[PDB]
Amino acid sequence: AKPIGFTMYTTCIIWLAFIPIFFGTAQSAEKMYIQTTTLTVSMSLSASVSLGMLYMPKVYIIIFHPEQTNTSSTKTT
Amino acid sequence: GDIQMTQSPSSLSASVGDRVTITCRASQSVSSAVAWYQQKPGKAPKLLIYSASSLYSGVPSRFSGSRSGTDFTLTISSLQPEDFATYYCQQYKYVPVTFGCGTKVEIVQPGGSLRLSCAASGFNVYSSSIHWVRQAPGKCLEWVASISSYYGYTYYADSVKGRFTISADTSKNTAYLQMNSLRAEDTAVYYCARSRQFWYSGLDYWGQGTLVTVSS
Amino acid sequence: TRVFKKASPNGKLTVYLGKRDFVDHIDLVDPVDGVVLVDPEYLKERRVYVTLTCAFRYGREDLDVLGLTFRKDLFVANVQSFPPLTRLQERLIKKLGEHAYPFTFEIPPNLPCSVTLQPGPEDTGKACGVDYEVKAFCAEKIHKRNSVRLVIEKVQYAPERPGPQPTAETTRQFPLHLEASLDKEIYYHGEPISVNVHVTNNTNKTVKKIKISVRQYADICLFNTAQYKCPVAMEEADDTVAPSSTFCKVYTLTPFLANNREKRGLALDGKLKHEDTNLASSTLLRILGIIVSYKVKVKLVVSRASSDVAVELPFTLMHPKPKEEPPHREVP
Repeated sequence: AKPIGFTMYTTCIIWLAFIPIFFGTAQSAEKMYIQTTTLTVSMSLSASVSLGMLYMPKVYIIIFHPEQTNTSSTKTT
Repeated sequence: GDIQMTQSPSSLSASVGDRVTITCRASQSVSSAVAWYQQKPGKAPKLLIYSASSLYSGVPSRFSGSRSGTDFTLTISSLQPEDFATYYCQQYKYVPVTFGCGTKVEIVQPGGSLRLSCAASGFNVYSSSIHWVRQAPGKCLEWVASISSYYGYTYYADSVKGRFTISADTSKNTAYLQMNSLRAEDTAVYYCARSRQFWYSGLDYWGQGTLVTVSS
Repeated sequence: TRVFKKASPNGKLTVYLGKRDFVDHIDLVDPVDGVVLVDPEYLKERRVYVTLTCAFRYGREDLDVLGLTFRKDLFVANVQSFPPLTRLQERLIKKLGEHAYPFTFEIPPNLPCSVTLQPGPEDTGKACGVDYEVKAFCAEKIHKRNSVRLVIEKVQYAPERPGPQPTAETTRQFPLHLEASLDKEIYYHGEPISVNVHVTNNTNKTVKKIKISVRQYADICLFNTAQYKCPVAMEEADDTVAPSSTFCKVYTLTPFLANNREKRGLALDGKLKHEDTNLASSTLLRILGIIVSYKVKVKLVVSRASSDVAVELPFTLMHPKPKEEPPHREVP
């Protein structure tokens, strides 16, 4: 559950940074360079965060550390 | 079926100061689940010995119990004038308790319906089991019904099936017998009793039996 | 005295024990002591081995549909008996004779007690939980003919002296104040539980419902899985507290097995074969298995949308120490 939580927090931050920038930097700082760079970097970062924070511990645990008839009664005076 | 618990001595001369012995014989093996009771004339029975060797609390250290096979023995080393009553033998290993015949130590149409109520104080229906028994004039004790609410199960005797249904009010801590059809053998004295839960050490506490005169 | 006995399916091997429940104090667990009897010398050189085992077994519906079950053996001990003696062992040897040979086991402390989880209707096999066993076999592989199995149960009983009164309170600002207490901390099985609740409501919004519940938590330590939460017994009341007003009440609630039979996974005291057993008794932390604990939750559903204010009180539920051994059956 902790990997899922960390993934969601990181992706929430990523989207929060992404959308404002993708709208603002369309004609102010640059038009073709910055917008495309921002969009591609955001998508790639979200995917890399997913794999790094959810699947890397599983890879650590798979490859390395693979280590993981009836009863009776008598009277004994 | 009903394990016949035969009590050999019908009566005993039992002169004061003497050692007296009463014997009880079972048709089958009931292990060591055998209890002894004492009934003064016109009163409720009182538990004396449970597990065939253990003396109940408050019992003077004169009564002793023993078991060799299916034979069970109650021995009073010193007899006193206070100790003159009827002695009963019971087994509590199987569903019918099957009391035994007494040993005496002496020197409304069927359509009619009636209900009895037990006033129980300081008891819980979930930590106790409630029992109903009856005694006819000149006969051994007869078991009518039983209820246990922690597991939620009730038992009735063969003769009282359909015409007898016992219940318990947990809020008022009361027990009911609720006779519906009264046949010939319903003229008796009806005793209300309580037993422990998760452990049976005999019908420890007894209620004042009520006298019923029915069946014409 | 009376001792328990068992015989081999072929009949040539016999085992005698004195008890079936072994109390576990802060001190050493009561030692297991018994006798093994090979009446004939059909064993030319093969000897009789005595093993004490502890087993933990778990399985859940989702893991069943996937196909995953968890089995583990916490404690295994073996002894070559046939090759100091307590009074009971000496009396057993004297009564039996030369063939009688004694065996003894010492259960170390900090081990799980016997616990069983309530099976449903579908499963008709071995129950899940923690259980102990004593197995005697004629081996110099284990054969069903030679070996005999006797199920023992390590148990604990209520401490002689109770602890402090469980009381707890909370405050919440939007303020509203809640507090509650219990009569004692140790309750016996079948005895009603009496809780005192007291609330002070000064906010304009009122409270509309009060719920009191008994919850059981079974922590399955090994093969990590989430704990088992269960509302054993509930009492719901429609009560209103006016603003700037207080409200005090006393409630009584009793757990039992009659209404909880349909629940699967409920923790219960160890069973020998199939007998009815009450709810499980709280484990004294003072391990490596099902740890059972009980709590009581009181909840006020405040106002409309809206929320609740809750307080949890822990109490211990056990059996008093008995003078006689439990029958481990149904007494009538």
